[PDB]
Amino acid sequence: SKICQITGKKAMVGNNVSHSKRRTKRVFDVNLFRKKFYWVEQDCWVVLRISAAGLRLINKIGLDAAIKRAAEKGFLN
Amino acid sequence: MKIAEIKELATKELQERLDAEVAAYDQMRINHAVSPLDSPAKLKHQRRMIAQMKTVLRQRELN
Amino acid sequence: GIIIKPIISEKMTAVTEKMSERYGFRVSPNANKIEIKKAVEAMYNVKVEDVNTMRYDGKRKNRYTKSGLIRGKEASFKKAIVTLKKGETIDFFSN
Amino acid sequence: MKRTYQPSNRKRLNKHGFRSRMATANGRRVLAARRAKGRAKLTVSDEF
Amino acid sequence: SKLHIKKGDTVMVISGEDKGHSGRVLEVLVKEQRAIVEGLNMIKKHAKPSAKQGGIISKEAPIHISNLNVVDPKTGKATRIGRRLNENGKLVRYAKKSGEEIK
RNA sequence: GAAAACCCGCUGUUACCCGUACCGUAAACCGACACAGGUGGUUGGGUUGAGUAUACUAAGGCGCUCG
RNA sequence: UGUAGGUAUAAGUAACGAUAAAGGGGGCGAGAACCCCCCUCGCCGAAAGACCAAGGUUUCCUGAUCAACGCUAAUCGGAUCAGGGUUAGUCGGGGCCUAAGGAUAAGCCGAAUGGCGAUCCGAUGGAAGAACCGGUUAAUAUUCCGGUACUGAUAC
RNA sequence: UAAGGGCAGACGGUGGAUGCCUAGGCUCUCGGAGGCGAAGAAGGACGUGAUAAGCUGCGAAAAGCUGCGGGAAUCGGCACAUACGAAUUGAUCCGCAGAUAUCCGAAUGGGGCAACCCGUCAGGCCCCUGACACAUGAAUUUUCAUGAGCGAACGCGGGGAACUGAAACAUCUCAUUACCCGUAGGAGAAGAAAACAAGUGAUUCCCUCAGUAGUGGCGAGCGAACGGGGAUUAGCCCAAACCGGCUUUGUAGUCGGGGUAAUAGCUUCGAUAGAUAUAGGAGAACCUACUGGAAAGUAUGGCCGAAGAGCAUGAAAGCUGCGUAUCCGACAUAUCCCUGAGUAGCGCGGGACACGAAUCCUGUGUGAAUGGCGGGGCCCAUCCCGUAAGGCUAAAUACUCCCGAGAGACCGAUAGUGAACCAGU
Ligand SMILES: [K+]
Ligand SMILES: [K+]
Ligand SMILES: [K+]
Ligand SMILES: [Mg+2]
Ligand SMILES: [Mg+2]
Ligand SMILES: [Mg+2]
Ligand SMILES: [Mg+2]
Ligand SMILES: [Mg+2]
Ligand SMILES: [Mg+2]
Ligand SMILES: [Mg+2]
Ligand SMILES: [Mg+2]
Ligand SMILES: [Mg+2]
Ligand SMILES: [Mg+2]
Ligand SMILES: [Mg+2]
Ligand SMILES: [Mg+2]
Ligand SMILES: [Mg+2]
Ligand SMILES: [Mg+2]
Ligand SMILES: [Mg+2]
Ligand SMILES: [Mg+2]
Ligand SMILES: [Mg+2]
Ligand SMILES: [Mg+2]
Ligand SMILES: [Mg+2]
Ligand SMILES: [Mg+2]
Ligand SMILES: [Mg+2]
Ligand SMILES: [Mg+2]
Ligand SMILES: [Mg+2]
Ligand code: NA
Ligand code: NA
Ligand code: NA
Ligand code: NA
Ligand code: NA
Ligand code: NA
Repeated sequence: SKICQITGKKAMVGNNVSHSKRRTKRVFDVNLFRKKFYWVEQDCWVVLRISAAGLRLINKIGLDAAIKRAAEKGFLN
Repeated sequence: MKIAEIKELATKELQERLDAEVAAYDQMRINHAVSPLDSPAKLKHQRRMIAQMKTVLRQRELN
Repeated sequence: GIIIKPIISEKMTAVTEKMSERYGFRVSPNANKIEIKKAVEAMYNVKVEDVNTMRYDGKRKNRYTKSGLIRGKEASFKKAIVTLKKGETIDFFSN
Repeated sequence: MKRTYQPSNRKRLNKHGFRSRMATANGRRVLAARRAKGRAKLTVSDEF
Repeated sequence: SKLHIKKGDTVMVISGEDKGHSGRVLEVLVKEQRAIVEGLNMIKKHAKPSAKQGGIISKEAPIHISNLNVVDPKTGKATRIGRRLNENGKLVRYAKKSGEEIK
């Protein structure tokens, strides 16, 4: 379960395409990393496995809103 | 005994009579093995009697 | 209930002739010595001194049909040699 | 000369026995296929 | 299925070598649909002296039940039978030739 | 030039369970065979000898299933 | 060089599986080179004798049977059918312990199926709580019996 | 003179062809039903009979136990058996409802080489036995509920070849196939326009449009849609504005719950119970002669028919038997002011669309508007159509392990299933 916990992003499947149009299977990976966050509203520290897109959402709407949204959408677990 | 004579008995008397008939059946089986009886069907009759007795006891236990 | 039948054979007849307190039974394969002693005591109203047991696997046999052969087998059993107290006896002919 | 089959009951059961088959997803696949074919001998555990 | 004849019934043979002869029913083989009629269809069996002194034994062999018809109590003739509940709510066999209850 | 359990120091009355037959340098195991092959360990008398080599021979076992 | 079944030809031919070897007298039987008993001869004898383990699984003993099996015949058999035969407080194992390795916990990794990962499993090792002598069956014996002992729990 | 041989006929042997026969296959039709399992499954092990059990049934109550209904003389399963019993005070059997139901197996007290070894706590016996409880994981507040495993096809989803074709081969094809994996239901998926078009009006399926438009080393190939004709027909509900209740938080707010409000090409707030099925009851009508081992055959002469379907019977039967047409029948138990944001859009790399770079999707990086916004095959202007970033939804469609009833210008034992029988033996 390598998957972003905020957006639910997981790896995609695609092709390497050469100049002569040879097509080879490949995986597009998520820019995924583990990061620690200070939850102000609960005054504690959490560790989340998130993507850079998840970090953008967190920096856009706050950590509490992102966590509640992810839990509602099922990404959190 | 037949099924009506069995169902006429009380639970305690039925219990004592069942434990009696079980030992009688065991002795009859040993005797038949030693020397074949004139009527082997007595064994089958005793076996079915024991089954009927246990059925009635279960009916009373869960009724 | 575990006692199936007694053992009547030349070996058992000789053993009982030489001892008179020793008898043989064919019992259920999964009964232990204490269970055999209790069952024998309850069945015959005697005092049991010792029990010896051996387990016998059933013999493989051939069942013959019109077409040919089928491989089959007899049931497995356990032999119990029971020695009573001195002066006790069990009668197989009576009753 | 030494031939290929050198019997050992412990090795036979460890390699092809019922519990060895049940321990793996592909072993359970083998068991399901044999049941579907209707084999009387499911594994080497059934033999004697 | 209930058969049109039974043990103890008087029947007439209507087909075969014993055609035209009556007798009593001694046994019914339901699965094979045959019956033993007393005195009819005699066979000679070569019996070994095993016994328990052998010889040639004469005994009745079964007849197919579609070859047997109940004898009418009135006229003593083979007839087809029916069934009605005239006997106090119980089904009884009666002879279609006359109407009398078969007994 | 294993580990852990363990073990140290700090007068009656009873005795459960499974195996126990038979073959096993083989006619019974692995070799399609009553197959000149393969099969781990122990014991293995006397004379001769350095010897468990060699030759003969007790006990025991065999004369190898066509003449 | 097609397939199944059946039957030919080669042919009454190759061959009957170690060149350790047999001869005679009795017995039984319808039938005997081969079965049973006796005498003589020969071969092995660090084995071709006697045991344990693996493996086999009733082949063990007895009575009937000689169709098939036995590279011949057979009255014989590890063959067919039926009956019988394996007895443990002390022998062996298991119950206890851990090795390689395996399965896992907390955790880690990973489209899925899953892959890893210190307590448990796992003997080929460590503990086992503990005897011998003699006799006896057609077939079992440190197990049955007669002596002689010992060990562990349990009620005073 | 035929040792032997050749040819023909007759008669035998071997072998098992052929003919005739078969409920064992094959293909379907209609109607149901579409699961089983922690109340322990599928599938097994061991047992169980008067006598050894190979099948079948059953489970220490072990070819069986109890009750209600049906029925009326035999029954005690099969592999060419007897004995011995049961039964008109109604056996056996049939329908429905119950009782028992060892051990293994998801296996679940711990282990384990399946069908075994070893336990703990309470309770009843006397070293040793009989009845409990004792797994894990997500919900729930120790209790409770669910799950796990197996299994036909059909559905959805995650991964995903190659041989082959292109007369070599790499783009392309084979093919979003085989296969592996996950997960539903009686169906599933889809579905109510930010749609098609240049008037229609949600999905799904069928016939056409049409091998057309397109796409393509413009090769091999691939291949729509609009429209028309049918089957079927169905549309609804949240979020927000605003109004009140509670809780919490800041210092009247601001959140989060539950209540009202009302949801859009244009708005909105505010101002059934009888029947059916699962046992059953009745159910017409034939004589004489010939041939023959035996008539159902043939020849006469009769009868029934809402019954002249069929099977069996010593040869081919409307009137011999079971049946058939028709009518009757159930004690149960089942079934029927606001307007959706990391969005719309955009760059880079890819994918799915008939399409090999418009519409749709996104790994990476970015990023609006709120009458405004999106599409009409690339971009602009006009015109037209629609109103995304929330959800649900029957029918027409797909399938057959299973049950019931039917059918065939399908097979007939080297055929038809591998398997007509001891067969996945
Ligand atoms: K023992
Ligand atoms: K021995
Ligand atoms: K050739
Ligand atoms: Mg050899
Ligand atoms: Mg040595
Ligand atoms: Mg020496
Ligand atoms: Mg030497
Ligand atoms: Mg050739
Ligand atoms: Mg020659
Ligand atoms: Mg040769
Ligand atoms: Mg020669
Ligand atoms: Mg030797
Ligand atoms: Mg022998
Ligand atoms: Mg003999
Ligand atoms: Mg011979
Ligand atoms: Mg023998
Ligand atoms: Mg351990
Ligand atoms: Mg011996
Ligand atoms: Mg001639
Ligand atoms: Mg001929
Ligand atoms: Mg019980
Ligand atoms: Mg377990
Ligand atoms: Mg090519
Ligand atoms: Mg009629
Ligand atoms: Mg008829
Ligand atoms: Mg066939
Ligand atoms: Na040995
Ligand atoms: Na062994
Ligand atoms: Na001649
Ligand atoms: Na368990
Ligand atoms: Na009727
Ligand atoms: Na004929």
